[PDB]
Amino acid sequence: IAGWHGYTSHGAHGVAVAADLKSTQEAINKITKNLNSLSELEVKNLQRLSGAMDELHNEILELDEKVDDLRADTISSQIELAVLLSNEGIINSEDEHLLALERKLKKMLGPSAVEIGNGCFETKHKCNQTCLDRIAAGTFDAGEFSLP
Amino acid sequence: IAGWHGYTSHGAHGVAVAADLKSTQEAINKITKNLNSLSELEVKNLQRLSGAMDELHNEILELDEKVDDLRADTISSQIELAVLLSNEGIINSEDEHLLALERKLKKMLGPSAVEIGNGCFETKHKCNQTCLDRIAAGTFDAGEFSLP
Amino acid sequence: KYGGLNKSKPYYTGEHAKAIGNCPIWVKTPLKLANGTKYRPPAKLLKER
Amino acid sequence: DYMVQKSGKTGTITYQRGILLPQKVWCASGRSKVIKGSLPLIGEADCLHEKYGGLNKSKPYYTGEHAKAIGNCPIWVKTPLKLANGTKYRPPAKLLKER
Amino acid sequence: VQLVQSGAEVKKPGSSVKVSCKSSGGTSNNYAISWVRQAPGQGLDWMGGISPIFGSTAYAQKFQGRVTISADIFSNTAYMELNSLTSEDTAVYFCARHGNYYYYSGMDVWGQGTTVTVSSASTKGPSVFPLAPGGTAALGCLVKDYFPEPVTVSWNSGALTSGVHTFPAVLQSSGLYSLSSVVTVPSSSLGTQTYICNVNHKPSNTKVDKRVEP
Amino acid sequence: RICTGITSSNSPHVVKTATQGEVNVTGVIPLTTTPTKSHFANLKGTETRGKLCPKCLNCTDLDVALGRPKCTGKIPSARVSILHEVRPVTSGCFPIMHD
Amino acid sequence: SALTQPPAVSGTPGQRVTISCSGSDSNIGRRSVNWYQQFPGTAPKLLIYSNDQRPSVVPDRFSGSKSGTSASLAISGLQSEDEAEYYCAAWDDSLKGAVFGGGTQLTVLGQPKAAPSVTLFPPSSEELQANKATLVCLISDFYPGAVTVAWKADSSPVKAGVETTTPSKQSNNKYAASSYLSLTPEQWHRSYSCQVTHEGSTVEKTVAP
Ligand SMILES: *[C@@H]1O[C@H](CO)[C@@H](O[C@@H]2O[C@H](CO)[C@@H](O)[C@H](O)[C@H]2NC(C)=O)[C@H](O)[C@H]1NC(C)=O
Ligand SMILES: *[C@@H]1O[C@H](CO)[C@@H](O[C@@H]2O[C@H](CO)[C@@H](O)[C@H](O)[C@H]2NC(C)=O)[C@H](O)[C@H]1NC(C)=O
Ligand SMILES: *[C@@H]1O[C@H](CO)[C@@H](O)[C@H](O)[C@H]1NC(C)=O
Repeated sequence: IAGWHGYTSHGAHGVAVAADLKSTQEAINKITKNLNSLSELEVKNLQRLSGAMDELHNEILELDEKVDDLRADTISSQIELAVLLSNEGIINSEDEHLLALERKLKKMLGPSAVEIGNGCFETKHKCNQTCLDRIAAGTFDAGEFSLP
Repeated sequence: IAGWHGYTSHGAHGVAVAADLKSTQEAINKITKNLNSLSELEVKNLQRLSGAMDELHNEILELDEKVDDLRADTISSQIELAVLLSNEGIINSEDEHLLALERKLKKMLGPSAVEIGNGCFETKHKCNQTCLDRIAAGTFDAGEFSLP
Repeated sequence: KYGGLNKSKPYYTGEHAKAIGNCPIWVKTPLKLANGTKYRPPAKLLKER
Repeated sequence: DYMVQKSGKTGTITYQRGILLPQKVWCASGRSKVIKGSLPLIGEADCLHEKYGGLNKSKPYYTGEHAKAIGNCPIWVKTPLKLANGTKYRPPAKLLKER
Repeated sequence: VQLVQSGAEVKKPGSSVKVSCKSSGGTSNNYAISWVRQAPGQGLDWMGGISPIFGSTAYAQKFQGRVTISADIFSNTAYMELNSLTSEDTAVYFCARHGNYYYYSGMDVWGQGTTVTVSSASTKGPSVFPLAPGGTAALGCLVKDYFPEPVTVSWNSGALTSGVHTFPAVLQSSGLYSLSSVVTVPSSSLGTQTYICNVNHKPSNTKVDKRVEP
Repeated sequence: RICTGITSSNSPHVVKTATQGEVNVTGVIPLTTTPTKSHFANLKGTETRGKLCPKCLNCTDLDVALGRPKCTGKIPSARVSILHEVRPVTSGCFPIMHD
Repeated sequence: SALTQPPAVSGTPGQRVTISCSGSDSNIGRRSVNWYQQFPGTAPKLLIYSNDQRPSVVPDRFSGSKSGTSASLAISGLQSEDEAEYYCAAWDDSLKGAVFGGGTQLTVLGQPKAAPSVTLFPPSSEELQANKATLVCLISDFYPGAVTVAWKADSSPVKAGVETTTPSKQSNNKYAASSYLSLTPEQWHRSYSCQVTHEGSTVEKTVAP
């Protein structure tokens, strides 16, 4: 059972299911671009001072530890926000895609059908796999069944 | 050829063009507020320690350099996000303006015209410069050509 | 603190410490990237089996 | 040699023959902002930058070598940042198609 | 994008093997990757595939239960593990990326190809022997008594590749095959350019560099 | 046929956003430059200390600091100073073994 | 297997040739067909996808079609470089997996007779020190790709230690082979000769210890 974005069909043939490849893929690509971007953040690492010796320079080493501790915290917060912003963009792209799927289910199958306002429609004609597959393929013509 | 936001007219007079001053300006002002805001960020600069002497305090100076290096990186990331957020707000304001231009092309020229859903319309009447200029000026009345 | 390690994921949680090389970056909480669609515990736009 | 005496405190010196005893001493207060640079100073500038020398803030940010600096300075950034100044794309529609 | 499959493998019947793919110059995580094998003189055969962001792994019935396909999304790498090995499994393995998230689209990119040879014996790194050489001349590296296939020939740390004709290998009655190479270059290119012949052999981890004088 | 839309330069310029990634826009404003090197200068709006006592001619800072004869005189106050000698030298008076 | 194609097709330069692929309702019937091209010893490339779509790198002389549970690839204006193996493919909804045809070999008629270039190398000194001797006879640029080699041991032919490869075709559409003579350093006579006969005519080379 593939697909992520797709269509349904009720009717007398029972229920039937088919997937919109492009809508599925673009949702995917959005997530993969974010993953790549988050995987390629460049942050400098922290090492010891080369000049500061143990026993001799304990006071400096305490400050060094302090600089590191505050830096880790800052970078953590900075990275956390990046993830929160990524999730924001991914979730928002969902609504763009869904709305675009409704406008496609409104361009096809003509005015002979009536919209439930549910993402779902009530059609005059029967559907089933083949007819639903053409809706998924974007090749469905209403005029098959002599309709507007 | 001025304008940024504006209107078109096809028809028998060939094509014709006119600009919406307020919509152009508000788009502009949005960009200029962002530029000003980004130009007025206040960030403290970095100088040498006054007390730390070369040769005597090399270990401290190495740590000083380290504090500066990490700080530059943090501020760079912080400034970069500010620009990314600005660009977000500017681009989003575009859609608000366009949608508002469609609702204005729907308030004028009445129900006698039919919307392509393209930002473009098909009107019963002729247009040309003068008629298009009144659409741009917001003084266009459908009833000029006895229309609804 | 961890000795030699391999960057299996971009970030890690645990004990922050000095490190060198191609390392995961320390983070306070187990961050998660969205990989999906919204919720919708599920609708009866058919209701069968 | 020198010794620093802070907050009204007395210092001490022990010595034998050939001593150069202190006479006039330095009295200093406040703090100056210091960076590395070279003489002579030529004219004036908004900003003094350790690597670039005197520079004028032509744009709010700069790319290049970060360094210590003082004054009214552009801020260092990792990449050449860009502000939007326009409308979206739309390589262009044929809502007329002519010339 | 370029996808580099892993080195050549030599396995005892019943053990298993693992074959990893790696794509260089961009991720392939938003696409499906399949594994396809080709037995000697035989056709392409689907083993199964994976689509790591989608979260799918699929298998050919004829391999169900015996093959494991996997991916590490963080390293942009895919893997194939095949268990219970048999001489029947001796063939070239192919990984390829599809045009989309699923296995329907035509796989447009592929690996250079993994070859895995099954058998029950220790292998052998071959000696490198070289041949000596107008207009043009000819010169050869003679790679003797190795097991098994394959070997790669490299000339001049792969910078030379003009007129390089790596001949097929002849399986001796002993078990080990011979291999040689013929490269042609101009005649006067004799006393100014030294040629270097390197013949890798992953199964035995062999890697000798041979130079050859006129 | 009256359309509303937005006119463009019909050229792409990539910008980045926080949640929508890269987007093509009709114009951009670069916010950065890469500076170039030049001489140091007086900082505008300030008195900048170079030499400790610039009116002390033919004297170095160390000369002044040790109170070399003919190298005395007022040291101007300064909120900003340039460090131009990592290893200050003398240029007169009784020979010192500095290091 | 699942989809079936003819094992062989042939044509002359510039002719149009077609290659068929028969399937069933469970594959070709309900899913899209893809086609691949493969040269010997290299990996396959995509030639056609979604029934009738070429990659940008593929010449327009290549076209595909699909009817019923069958599919067909057509190659207009045949060239010599089109000689290769071809595979069709589709998803199968019953097996729940990808399937392939058995492959079709396309042969491009029209190639020129070519006499064999021969090179014969004697045993290297290094190898003698390792108490072995190998005579290496390298045969190249011949056509048709049928050669027979004789090893002349002084003037008698040797009954043993001769191993010769099958003919592989070159990049220039001619063929190459190689033959190896293995001898003890003691056996390494005053003359050894590799004899390559190609279409009646015999090419010869010789080395002396
Ligand atoms: C930065 O700007 C200042 C002015 O704000 C420049 O100072 C000028 O320098 C030149 C030659 O020295 C002359 O025009 C004047 O003597 C200065 N003008 C003022 C108002 O002081 C300075 O040269 C600029 N720096 C750079 C590197 O271009
Ligand atoms: C990304 O999300 C997908 C779901 O779309 C995950 O795939 C699922 O994996 C779990 C258990 O393995 C099950 O719910 C399903 O078998 C999978 N779903 C589908 C549609 O196949 C996938 O694992 C996620 N990625 C990661 C790295 O966790
Ligand atoms: C932006 O423009 C480039 C060409 O300059 C194009 O390849 C790209 O697809 C455009 N972006 C989008 C989102 O269409």
